[PDB]
Parts: sequence; C-alpha cells; structure tokens
Amino acid sequence: NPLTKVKLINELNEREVQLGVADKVSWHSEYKDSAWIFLGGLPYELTEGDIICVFSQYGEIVNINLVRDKKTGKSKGFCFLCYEDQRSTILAVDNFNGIKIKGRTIRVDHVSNYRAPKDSEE
Amino acid sequence: EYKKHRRTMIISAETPRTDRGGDSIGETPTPGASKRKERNRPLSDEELDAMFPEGYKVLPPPAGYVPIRTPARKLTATPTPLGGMKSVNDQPSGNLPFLKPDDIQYFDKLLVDVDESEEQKERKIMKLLLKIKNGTPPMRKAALRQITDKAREFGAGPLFNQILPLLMSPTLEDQERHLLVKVIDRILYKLDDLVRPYVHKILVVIEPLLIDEDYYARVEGREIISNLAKAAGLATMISTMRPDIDNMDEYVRNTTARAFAVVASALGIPSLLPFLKAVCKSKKSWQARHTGIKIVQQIAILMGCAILPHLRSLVEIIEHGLVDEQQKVRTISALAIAALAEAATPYGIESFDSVLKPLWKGIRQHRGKGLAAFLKAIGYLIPLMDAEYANYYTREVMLILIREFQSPDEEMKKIVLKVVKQCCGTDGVEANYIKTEILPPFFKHFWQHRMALDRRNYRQLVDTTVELANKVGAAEIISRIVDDLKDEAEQYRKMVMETIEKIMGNLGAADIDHKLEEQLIDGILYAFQEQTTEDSVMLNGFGTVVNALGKRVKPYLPQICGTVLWRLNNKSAKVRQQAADLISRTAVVMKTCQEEKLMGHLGVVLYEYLGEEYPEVLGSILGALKAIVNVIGMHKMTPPIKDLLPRLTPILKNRHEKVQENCIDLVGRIADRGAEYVSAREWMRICFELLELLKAHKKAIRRATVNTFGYIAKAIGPHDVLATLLNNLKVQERQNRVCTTVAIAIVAETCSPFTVLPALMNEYRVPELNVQNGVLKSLSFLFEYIGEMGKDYIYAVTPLLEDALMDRDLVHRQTASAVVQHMSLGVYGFGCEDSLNHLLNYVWPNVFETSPHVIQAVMGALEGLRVAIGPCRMLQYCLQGLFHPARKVRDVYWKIYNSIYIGSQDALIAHYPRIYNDDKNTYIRYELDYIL
Amino acid sequence: GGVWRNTEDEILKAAVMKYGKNQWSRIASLLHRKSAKQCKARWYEWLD
Amino acid sequence: SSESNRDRRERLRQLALETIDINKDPYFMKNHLGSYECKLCLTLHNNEGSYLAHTQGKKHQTNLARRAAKEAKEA
Amino acid sequence: IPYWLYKLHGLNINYNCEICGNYTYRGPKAFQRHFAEWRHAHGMRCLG
Amino acid sequence: NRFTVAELKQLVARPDVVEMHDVTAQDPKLLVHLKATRNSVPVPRHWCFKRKYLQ
Amino acid sequence: MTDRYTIHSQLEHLQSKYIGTGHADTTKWEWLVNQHRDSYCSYMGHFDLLNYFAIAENESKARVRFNLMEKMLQPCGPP
Amino acid sequence: CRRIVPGQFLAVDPKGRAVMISAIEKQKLVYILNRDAAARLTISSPLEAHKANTLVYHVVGVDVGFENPMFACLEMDYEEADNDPTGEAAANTQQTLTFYELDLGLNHVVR
Amino acid sequence: AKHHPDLIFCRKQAGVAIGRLCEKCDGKCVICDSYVRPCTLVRICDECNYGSYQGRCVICGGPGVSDAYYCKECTIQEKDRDGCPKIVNLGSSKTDLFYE
Amino acid sequence: RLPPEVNRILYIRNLPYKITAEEMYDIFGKYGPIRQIRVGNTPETRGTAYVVYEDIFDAKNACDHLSGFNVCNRYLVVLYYNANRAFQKMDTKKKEEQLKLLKEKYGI
Amino acid sequence: ECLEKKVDMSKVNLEVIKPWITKRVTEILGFEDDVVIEFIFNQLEVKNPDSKMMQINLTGFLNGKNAREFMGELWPLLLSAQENIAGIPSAFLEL
RNA sequence: AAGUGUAGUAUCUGUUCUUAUCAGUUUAAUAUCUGAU
RNA sequence: AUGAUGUCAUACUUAUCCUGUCCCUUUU
Repeated sequence: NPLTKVKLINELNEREVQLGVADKVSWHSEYKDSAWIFLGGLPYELTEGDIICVFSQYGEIVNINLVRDKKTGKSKGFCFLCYEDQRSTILAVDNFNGIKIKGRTIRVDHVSNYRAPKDSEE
Repeated sequence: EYKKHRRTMIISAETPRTDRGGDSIGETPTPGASKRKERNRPLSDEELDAMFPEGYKVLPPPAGYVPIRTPARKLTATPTPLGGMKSVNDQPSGNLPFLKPDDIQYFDKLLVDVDESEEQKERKIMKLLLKIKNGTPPMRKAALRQITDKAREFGAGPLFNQILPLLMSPTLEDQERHLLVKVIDRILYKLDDLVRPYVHKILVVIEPLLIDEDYYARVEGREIISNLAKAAGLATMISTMRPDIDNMDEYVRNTTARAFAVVASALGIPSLLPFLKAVCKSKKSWQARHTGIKIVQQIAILMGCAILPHLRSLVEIIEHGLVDEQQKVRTISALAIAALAEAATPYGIESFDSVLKPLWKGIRQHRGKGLAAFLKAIGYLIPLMDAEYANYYTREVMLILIREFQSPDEEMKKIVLKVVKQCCGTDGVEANYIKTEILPPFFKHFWQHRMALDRRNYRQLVDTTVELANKVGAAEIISRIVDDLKDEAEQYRKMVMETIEKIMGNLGAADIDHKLEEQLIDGILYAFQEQTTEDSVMLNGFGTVVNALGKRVKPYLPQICGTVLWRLNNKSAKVRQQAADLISRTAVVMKTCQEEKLMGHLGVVLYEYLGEEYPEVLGSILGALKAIVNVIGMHKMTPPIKDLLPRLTPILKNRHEKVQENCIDLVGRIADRGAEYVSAREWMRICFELLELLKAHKKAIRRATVNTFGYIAKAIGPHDVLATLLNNLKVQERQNRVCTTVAIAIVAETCSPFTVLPALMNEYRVPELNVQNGVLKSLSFLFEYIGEMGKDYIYAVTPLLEDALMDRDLVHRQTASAVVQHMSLGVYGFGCEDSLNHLLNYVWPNVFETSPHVIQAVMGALEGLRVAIGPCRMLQYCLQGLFHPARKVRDVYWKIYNSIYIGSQDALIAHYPRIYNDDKNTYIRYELDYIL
Repeated sequence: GGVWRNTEDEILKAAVMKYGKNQWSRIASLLHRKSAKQCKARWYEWLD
Repeated sequence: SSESNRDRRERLRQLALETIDINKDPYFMKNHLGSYECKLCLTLHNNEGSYLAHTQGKKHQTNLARRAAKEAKEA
Repeated sequence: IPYWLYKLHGLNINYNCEICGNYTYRGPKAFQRHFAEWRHAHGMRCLG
Repeated sequence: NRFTVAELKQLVARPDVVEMHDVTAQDPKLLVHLKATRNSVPVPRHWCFKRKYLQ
Repeated sequence: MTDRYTIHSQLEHLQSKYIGTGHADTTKWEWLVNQHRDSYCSYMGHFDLLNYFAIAENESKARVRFNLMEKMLQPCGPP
Repeated sequence: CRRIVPGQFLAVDPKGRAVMISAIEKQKLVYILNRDAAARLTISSPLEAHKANTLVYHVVGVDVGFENPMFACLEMDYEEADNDPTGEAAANTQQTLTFYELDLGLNHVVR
Repeated sequence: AKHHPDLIFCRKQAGVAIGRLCEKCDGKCVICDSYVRPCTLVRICDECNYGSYQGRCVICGGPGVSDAYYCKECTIQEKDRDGCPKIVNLGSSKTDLFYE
Repeated sequence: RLPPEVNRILYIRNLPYKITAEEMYDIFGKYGPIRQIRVGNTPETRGTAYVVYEDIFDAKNACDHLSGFNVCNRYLVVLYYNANRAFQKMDTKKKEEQLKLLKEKYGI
Repeated sequence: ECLEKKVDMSKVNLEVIKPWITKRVTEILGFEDDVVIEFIFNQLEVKNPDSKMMQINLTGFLNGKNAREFMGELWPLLLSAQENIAGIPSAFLEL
C-alpha cells in the first residue's frame, strides 16, 4: 500500500512501454499544463538543499517546497517541486521515480493540480 | 525483493518460544548498540558445527597454517600489492539423466558409484527424485508411481528431508516446482499420521506457493495447504502456526495468515474460531492484532459465503479491533470488516451494527488513508442496511465522496470507485442529483488516460461506468463516453468501447439519439480502422452495436460495407481479419435490413477471397460465408451451393485450427440443411475427405466431424457411409479412434438401425482385437443413442454380447460392461427382462477384477441393471456375498450392496429375507407376517 | 538412441534373412524406431 | 502415416509369417483377437516380435524332450 | 526344484483324511480331492 | 474361538452348501442362513483361483 | 485422559455419510438393526401399507404410529 | 421413502414466511418464501439442519410476530443407546422438544 | 469423471441457481460425461456461486456461456438428485499444460 | 555489489582421499583467512570437503580464480555452499548466557 | 479418566480459575505466553464444554504429560466448583 | 518414410525359496514377514 | 507344469488433453 505506489508507477511505465504507447499518450496527457511533481516517502532526515541538488541533475528546479511541520522539524517525506520545464518533470518521472537514496527508496508522481501543503500520504 | 526473504528460509512449544525470545533479545541489542554509537558476522565453533551436516572434520594440518591465516587480515593489505590423471565423475547409474551443476550439490550422494552398502540403502533408493525432477516423461511417471507405492517403505522422514531442499532450490524452475508440488501432494495423499512432525517443515516451503503471481500455482498451493491441514489435526496445525503470529518477518506473518485461512477453510470456521479470538485479544504487540486481522480478512476472502453463520462470532473477534491505537491495526480491521461485508450477501446487518457507529464517527475524524478505509467499509456496509437508515448514510457519505474525488491516491481512487459502485446502486440515490454532482467529476476526475492503463483499474472503471449508467441513465454516459471514441490510446479506446457495449446490452440503445447514433457510428468506424492488438473488443462491440441499432443501422450499413471492402483489400491478417469478423458479426443485421444487393456483393467478395493462403483470413472468410448461408437462404445465396461444396471439399486438408473448424462447420451446415446440391459421388468424396479430419488434436473438431458424417449418412444413404466407416483400421487407439464408432452410432440414429446392425455384426467377425473392441464400443454407443428404439434389437444383440463377455481381453470386458450399461439405461420399461438376465449371467463374474476401467464399467453396469433389471434381482444376486469371510470378496460385495442401497432405499424392505431370531435378538419382522 | 532391443534384434535378423543385407531402407520401413544407417550399424555390429 | 502404419503392420505380419514358415515352428498360432500364441512356450505375444522372440528364453524344447522320451522309451 | 511352484500351487501343505482311509495329502486341493475320491469312496462304502 | 466345520455342518439346517473357508468367518451362522436362501446366487469360483478369471 | 483416538478423517477417503450405506466390517446385529429401522420407516411411509398393517389389530392409525416410533430404539436388542 | 429422505414430516410456520421438511432421521431443510415484485412466491435456497442420530417424532411451527421464527420438533437421541451392550442406556432416553430458530440475519438454522 | 477420476465433486446442498458450462465444454454431461440425451437441468450450490464464483463453468471451470443439463442416463438412474456437482478440485489436468 | 547466492561457505568436491591438506589451506588462504576447513572423513565424504573464509568478497574472488583449477592429476569442482536444510541435530541452547553477557558488557 | 464425567462451565465462576491456570501454564510452558492463556480461557466459554477437545488442545500446546497434568488439575477443581452451592472450590475460601 | 501431454491395465526377456522346527502378525486358508533352537 | 518379483521395451481404455493464465499477491 505505502511502498506499492512506486511499484504501480513502474508498472504503468512498463505497460506503456510494452503496450506500444505512443508519445502523445505516454502517461503525460494528464500531467500536462503543470510541471509540479510530488515526491513522497522520503526520509525524515532529508534536507531541502540536498534534495534540490539531487533532483537538479535532470534540470533546473524553479520552486521546491518540503513539508514543514508546525514544530516537528520539517520531517514528513512529502515534497512538491515545480521544475523549469515540463520536459524535466517527465524526465524525472521516467528516471527518478522510484530511485533509492538514503536507505528507504521514495516515490514520485505528477500532480499538476495546485499548491497543496497537505496532500501526500505517509 | 520481497520474495527474496524466501531465500533466507532455514529448515527445522516451550523451546520454540524460548528460541523466539532469544531472536527478539538478539534483534533488540543490535539497533541498541547502533544507536548507542550482518550476514558476515563472526562465527563460533558451535555455529560452525551446526551449519554444515555430518561427514566432515575440522583439521588445521600444521601448527603454522593457523598462525598463517590469523594474520591474513593484515596480509590482505601490506603484502598483497608487492612483487608477485584426466579423471572425472559424472552421475550415471543405468541412465541417470544429466544433473545440472546446481543440482550437483543436492544429488551428490548418488555421484558416488559405490554399491551394496540399510539406511544408506533407503537414502540411495530416494535418489529417484533426481529422475523425477530431471528426466524424460516416462521416467517421471515411473518415479511418481514408485513414490506412490513406496510411501510407507521409504518413510516420510527421508522423503520430506529430500524434498524440502529441492523445493528451496534457487535455480528451481516453474516445471520443477510444479513436479515437486505434485510429488508432495502424492506423498501427503498416502501418509496421514506421519505428516504431523513435518507440519512446520512442509508449511515453511508450501506457504510461498500461496503468495505468488501465478493463479494456477496459487490454487495448487492452497489445495496442498488444505490437504496438509486436513491430514493432521487442527490442534497440531494451530500449535505449528502459533509462533508465526509474532514473527519479525512480515512475509512470515502473511504466510501464517494464508495458512490459518486455509486451515479454517478446510477444518471449518468454528474449529479455528477460538484460536482467532485469542489472537485478536492479544495485548502483547500490535503486530499480533495485525496478523489476526489479516488472518480474518484472508479467511473471509477464501471462504466467501461460509462466514454467514459465524459472522456474528466474527464480529466478536473484530469488535475490539476497531478501537486499535496504532493506525495499522485500525486499517487492518477496516479491511477485514469490508471483506466480511462484501463477501457476504445481504444478511446479518445486526451483527455489524456494533461496528456501524464508530466507523462513521471515524469519517468525522478521518484524515489520510484512514478516511479511505472508512469509506470502503461504509460502502461495503451500506447495502446491508435498510432504506430508512440507508438514506441518511448515503446522503452523508456522498459529500465525503465528492470531497475525496480529487484524491491523487490510487488506493483512494479505487476506494472511491467501489463506494460509487456500491452507493449508486442503492434505491435511495437521486438520479438528477447524481448526474449533477457525481457525473461530471466521474467523467473528468475518474475517467483519465492514465487510470485505464492499470489492470484492476480497468475492471473497476468498467464496473463503475456500468453501475452509473444503470442508475442515472444511458444517454448521459453515452454522451460522456462517445467523445473519447477517437482516442489515440488503444487501451482507452477499448475501455470506452467495452463501456458502450455493456451500456447498450444492459440498458438498450433505444435511448440513443440521432446525433448520438451518428457519433457512435463514427466512433466504431474509427475504432475498427485502428486496431493494433488482436482482441474481440472491437468485434464484440460492433456486433452488439449492430444488434442494438437494428433497422436504424441501415444508413450506417453502406459505410460499414465500404469499410469492410477497403479492409479486405487492405492488409489481410491485420485488416481483412477484422473485416471478415465484422462481416460475420453483422450478417444478421444485413439480412434483417434487406441488404439483398449487399448480401450478394458480400457473397461475391467471399467467393473471391476464399482462395487466400492466410489461415487467419481464410477461416474468417469461411465463417462469414457460414453466417451468410445462415442469414441468406440456400437458393437465395448468390454464391450457390454447387460452387461452394466442391470448393470447400479440398479445404479440409488446410491443417489450420480455425480454418479446419470453420470448414467443418460450413460443410456440416450445408449437408444438414440443403443435402441436395451435394451429389452422391460428391457426398462419397466429402466423406472420404472428412475421414482424415478425425486425426486433429481437438475435441470440437471431432464432434463436428461426427455430426457431418451423420448428415452425409442421412443424405446419401447408410450402405456407403457404413462401408467407408468399416475400413477404420484404427492405426492409433487414441486421437479420436473410437470416433468412428461414435459416427457409426450417429448414422444408426439418423438412418435405419435395421441396416446398421447386421453390417456391424459382420464386421465384428474380423480377427483384430482393435476391430472387435471398436465394434463393441460402436454397439454400446449406438444402443445408448437409440434408447427406446432398442426394444427390438435386444434379442439380436444378446448373443454377441454374451460371446464377447468371455474375458479374452480386458478391453473386451470393458466394452461389454459399457454396452450392458447403455442397454440397461435404454431398455427401461420396454420389457427386456430376459435379455437383462442373460447379460447379467455373464456380467456377474466380472465383479471380481482389479482393472480401474473394468471396475468402473462393472459398477456402472450393476447400477444400470438395478435400474432396469430391478433391485430385487440385484439383491438376490448379491445376497451371499455380504457375510462372506474373505477381505476382498467381502469388500467387493459390500461395494455392490452400498451401490444397491444408495438408491432403492424404499424397496429394500421386501428384498430383505427373513433371518431367524437369535437368543438376544429378534430380527424377524413379525409385523410383515400379520395376515389380514 | 539405439537401445538395441531384443525384439528389434529379431526383426532385424528376419529382415536381413528375407529382405537382404544390401536393403537397409526395406528393413527401416518395418522398424519405425531407428534410421537405415542405425539399422545397418546394428546389423554389422551385433546382428551380423 | 496411418495408412503407412497399416501397410507397415501388414508387411511386418508377412515377414513374421515367412520367418515362422522358414523355421517350421508349430508353437506359433494366430489368436482370435489378432495376436500370436506359443503353445510350446504356452505364452502370449502382443506383436509379431514377441511371438518370434520365444526362442531365447523359456527353452521348453527340453521340457518337450521329456514327452518325446515318454512317448518312446528307445533313444 | 520349483519351490516357487511348490509354495504357490499349494504344495507342502499337510492334511490328514480319516474319511480317505486316514491318508495324507500334500495340498488343499489335494485335500478336497482326497475327501472325494475312489479311496475315500471305498472307505465310506465299507464304513456305511 | 473358531467353530469346527463338522460342528457348523451339524448345527446347520442345509449343510450341503457348507464350505471349508466358512469356518474362519466372522458370522458363520449368518453365512449359512444366507446361503440356504431360495433365489440366492453364490459367489463364483474365483474366490480361490489365481488366474484372474480370464487367463 | 490418555486414549489417543482421534477418529475424524485421514485423507478424504470414501467415508459413507449416508445412514445405512453399509460397510465391510458390518456385524450381523448392525445389518439387522439397519433393516429393521428401514422397514419401520417404510411402514411409516406407505399410507396403504400402514392401513394394511393396522387393519389387523383394532388399534387406530395413531396407535400404530406410536408403536412404530417407539420400536425404533433398540429393536433387535443390546449388542 | 428413505429414512434419510425428507417427506415424513412437513410444516408451515404461522407467519407464512418459511416452510420446513424433515425425514424420519438425519434430515431437516428450511425453505424461505418471499413475495416478489410481481407477487410471485419465490422459493429461496434451503438451510441445512442435519442433526445426526436424531430421530424426529413430529414437527410444528412456533408463534412469532415478525420476529426470528422458530420450529419445534420432538427429537430423540439414538447414538448413545447404539453403544450400550448392557441395554441400560436404551432406557433413560427421553424425547426432547428442540426449538430451532431460523435467524433471518444469520441466514442459518441453530438449536 | 471418466476423463479425470482424481476429481472431487462438491456434493453440497442444492440451491435455486441455474449454472452454465464453458464454451469449450458445451453440451458435455455434468455427471454422465456423455454428449447426447439430456433430461434435467443442473442446479448449483448456494456457496458454489457467490461473486467471483458466479458464472464459472461446472465441469470446465471456465467462464460459462450456455446453460447445462443433466444426462438422461444420469436422470433415470437416480443420479441427478445428488449434491452440488461443482468441480472443487483442479489436479492431474491442466497443471503442467501451462508450462508447455 | 554481489548476488545473494555467494556465501562464505564453499563446497569443494572431486579431490583425492589423501589430499595434501597443507597445500589446500595455502590455496584457500589466497583469498582470505580460512575460518574453517572440514575434510570429509566418511567414505562418500572421502574426496569431498567444505571451506569457510571470514569474508565473502575474498571467497568470491577465489571462486572466480579457482574455478576448476588444476591439480596434480584432477581439478576439484568448487561451488557455492547451498542452504543448511539440516539443523535439528543442532540447537540454540545456551544462547541466554551470550545474551546476558552482551547485556552486561554494554549495559544497555 | 476424570474428564469423562459431564461438567458445566456455566455453573461456576471464571476469575477464580484464571490465575491458577495461568500459574500452571507458566510452570509447565515455562515462559510467559498470552495465546495459551487466552486459548484456555476461551475453551471453557461454552455452557456445556467437552473435556476431550480441551485435552487435545492441551496436548497440542503442552508436551502431553504436562497436558495430562493440566487436565487432571482443571477437571476436578471445576467439578468441585460446580458441585459447590456457592459455585467455587475449597481453595477460593482458604485465601 | 514424423506426433503433444495427463492416469491406469497386460502380455514379452534376466534372477530366488528341499531349511528341520517353535511363537506371533497377517491370510478364508496358504503364503510372506518378524524373534529363538 | 499356473505364479511372485521388478529396471527396460510394446498394445490398449478412459468421445482424456494445447492459448492456459496472473480478475485479483499488492504484507515492508
């Protein structure tokens, strides 16, 4: 359930690759008009700049936002990043989605809905 | 990665509890010291001696090699960068097929060629597992038979000790695992009590077979676990599954849960009820309650409707779980309640009433996936409620559902889809309010090009769309879904087509408007024009759409005909296959709409394209021709039968599957319906060609061949067909060999059996055992197919059956018993008592026999005789055998008596003779002697 | 393969006696177990 | 194949009959179920090979020598 | 020395027939034949 | 324990249908009462044979 | 209670669950009791049979019904 | 007319909601009657009430005002006396009124 | 069955459900295993059809199309009045066929 | 950075009965410290043996290098040790002493 | 055996037998377990329980000798409690 | 000079008990098997 | 002069059987 989200994303990508999905229907028509990618499941001890530098390998990040708690210390695992171009978001969802770093691997998805602070899930 | 824990499985109540306590007190101080500040950890002499088995001795040869290897830690760093006959032994015994290198470690004991040395003798005799796993099919069957017979001899201990590691082979392929599972099942079918100590050892290897992707493999694992549980006691299985509750490995917890579910399915719900109740009331750890909730959920999902009576009791197990502090326990309890609900038909709403109030209360304080679980539970519980409370429940839940409509969580999406399918199906759902509130988001938020890609998501969306269309209306869903008809996505297009087809089939397309009808026609055209994956979605959709449109599809008829022609001229296997499929599907609509010129043009194009070499296209063309002959009349069909029959004659040797099936169907329909355009010599040639069609690897082909032979017999005549059938030399005894006898029976049922009887009696005079057995089987099948018609042929069939009753061969006796069974079933009430007695006179000695086929035939014939000859004569013939001294004779006679007593329970009163009254027993029914 | 069974050996002997030794295909057309090369090999090896 | 199988079976039966005639064996007898039986061996044979193979084992000719000497006391 | 036949056919089975003149029989079928035979017939006749 | 064949024949009403294998039965009296029925059919001769009733 | 007798089932064998199916080790008392019970049930079933059996005695139909239902328990005798 | 063949006893409840069929022994089925949208009396699936070694003397319907209906039967146990060579347990075997309730919610019969 | 003697019939109590047979096993008798002379209809068990178990084939076990019926030889022999003839077991058939 | 199949224990078969064990220890030490070396003292064990080094990396390196290495007249086959599958002969008794020692040493 | 006499767990308390059974299990089973205690408590939940099934469960959990000891300790105490007019054995009054 | 697999049956070829007794299991009874002289 | 034994071949019967799937494992 919690870790099966990355499995579902990888399975969707594999099915699009195996079902002969074209470029126009390659799991991007729904995430269009917005490059706000939501990363979740990250560890509680992750820093903002470290994650920015890690996700910056696929391009320049425009506006990142980590889940800042009221008094916990900004340790929730959720994060929303509107990158420079939507092509960078697609590249991150294709390569960085499900990447393993700092022990527990995290998941990535394309929201393209709004700037919701409380929208992810533990 | 999750399955990799299976690789970490080692083999082999108070001592286990202390071991688990030591495991916990070893798994605590590791992170303790980690915070205070592996598989390659230090090893001990005890650990070393325990790791490897016997047959080894530690021996550091000199006193210098030990202090040569002791500084090897430093010798890996400083001195490492520095200045610096024809023997072999495979494993043959007499054949002993090639053992893989991974299997070399397992079958190493057989590599030694020593012979003639008891325990080692049995261990070497247990090397047949190598031939079973690796070897030819005959060697596999022989090893299976030897293991079945040598169960008690080889002993269950060594068998399990040799089978468990093979199951744990990292290189164990799927076929090897299947063979090992079959061998374990065969071993468990014989050994009953000896499987108790190896319960845990077998379960540790069998549980992962349940948690697997292969559906057939999961079914085999569930069956094996159920058999293992039914073998030993529920108490022993419970003791074996006890420590797995608090196991650290969550995979071990899931395995134990599946095992407990299988044990409950086998030994029954209440047998495992109090163990589960004690597991649920465990305040030891939250993992215990989680394992209990998972076990309850799995047991419900496996049992289905079996939780009806114990459901209230299950509520007693689940009531204290809803108040769990840890969110995991609460989620597991919600999933369990949802499983018990959705698996249960409407009943026992009161049993769930205790869980009604808090869950909705949790909806008030719902946040995160807990809200999703609560929504799923409320959706499962809504139909179980009555309309009065259901109105308020649905009115409250719909707002939360609409609020959660924009959830990115795919689990939340599935929960919302299930809640919509459950709630929208309620009678208290507002149609206009539904179309106003839930319809536009369901089309926008729920319907997306990414959701359809998933497997479960596709079926969930299909069910939700079907329910919404049935609830609110068909026109709105049609208008929402027709726009996606031109979708570039093939999967989304298939989903939209399936939704439209289900809607048209359930609600009916009469509500489809003219503009909506044209849009649907354009969508179907675009879909048929773009079909990459070979699937019946587009074909079934076009068929249902045409059947629903009816006469309204006449304006769309010519466009469809032009598209079909262009696709027939297009790529054959890609385009013309679907073209012929659409033609065969819409033949009914084309004939209903009076497409006379269209039907003739289609027939001409079919006669033109019948010469295609592609079997996929040729078979579809033949099927379309069959459909046209079914819609267009024989004399009205423009491609007349005079050209169709001889042209389809040599097509029987196409050797393709679909081509052969379509050709057989077309020839059979033409010969059953018309039976006139086919000439006598033409019919003889068609029969000579169909005689070769019986060698196929299918059963439907054989049935169609028999039907076509019967039609040809009814058309031409009995003599030539019986002569062509009598030449069956039966090269092979299988591959539809008896099929000639079935065809003889079909011809006898279609034609005069007065002609078919003596020809068969004369053909039975041949010497060949194959021909004699064939004549017997054909006579049996003919009597069975005739039934009431056999009132005259009884006296004529008596002597041949009496002569063949002489057991010269087992197959002859089997055919005799089968013919007797068919005759007794067919001669019911016709007055054939004399022939029945004459046949029983020779059938009675057949009771003593060991052949499974012969024994089954004798039992069936005894049943038929009791049906027709009557139970009085049956008991009179089986009376002396009841109290016989022997074991085998008493067993056979008791089987016969049980068969005679299963039925005729009322008529056994009179047949019971008068046995004299002993001293301490008065068995004589004096009331029967009451002379009025 | 070529197990060189007993019944196969008798059949090969009868074929060499009746059919002949210079007719390996005539004997292989009544064996249906091995090739004419294998048949002549068994004839020159054990059935000579 | 199938017809070829029947032709091969007929040719095998012909070769077996020729061998039995050349050997002048009385034991080989055709059964009423399309089989062969050796009255000397008092055994059955499914195929022609099993009937022609009743000359290596079960040498009942030695047991028939007893009846030969019982019918005539002189050697 | 077909001891297999001796054990399987029922040989080496002692039986005493007082009706058959107090005779011996080395088998069960032999016992049934001795109970009904010319010797036992003459014995029953002389015994009445 | 086991009744004598002569005793079972003397106690039987129709001892002409007595067998040698009936002395070691479980209920010889019941077997004798059953074997002397009117239309009772007996067991076949394959109870002691060894040719499988077809050899 | 050291008995060690757990007679439930072993490998899903035949296991005749019908009442009076019959077996191999069925003693004479068992067959006699089953036959008497089946005959009593049949006499209770056939209406004309009940009339013919009760027409002998002056007892009524209910008298025969009670006498038959009472003879079900231990008709032959304690084995 | 078998001993395990229902037909020796047939009962109909007073509320007209269910019917029961019981044999001389080892058989008891409870069929549920329900009114359809077209007033078609639909016979639902039966409930299994197998009671081994229980001879049923008669059957009757209990009174229930739209509550959980009950059916009464004069049962007698035969398994105990079936293993009494002394003949004592044959006596002291008293028939008992067994009222089995057909729980509409549980959808199963129970003693 | 004659083709599968290692099969275990359900033998459950009869319900009010009508079953169907797979298209591959269309027309085959449920009990008699014949191909002609049907007499009575086939009744499914109550637990034999509940959701995913609904609409399955009686003998074939697959998705059903046509409604099955008992063979007349099985009806006249008092065999059609038996328990639920659902094939609960699946073994010694179609086990290794997936491997091929 | 290696498969789970690699383990510290390695089974070496196809050796003589009187194999020079000092040279065997020297050859095994080319990888790392020989934690244990068990020589089959049984008849079927005569000619087979097991080794266990204190490191998995060195053992894998020697397995790659010593794959069917040459001998005086043969070439012993070296394979990765399979799972135990036989431990009921052994038992986890007396581990409470080690647990108490660990709890007393660090004090946690 | 002493467990062959018919008993009735409805005519006796349960709290009086809880700690005694707990101590017996801790002595026989040695360690501290909640599954065994809860199983033994739920075993005596019915109004007319059976001692044979309880003995079988105890043999499955215990070794078989300790199972016999537990059966022979629980049967007579429960019988004496059911025989007591107040519904408890002689040990409940001692302390 | 072509058949695939799933269960079961028979006829073919090669080998073995002149062991005298006692007791038991088992057998319809033999037989076989298990311990002693 | 029937038989028991069982590697290794052979004929036969079950109207035996080839698109069967992960539609349900989503446990950390």
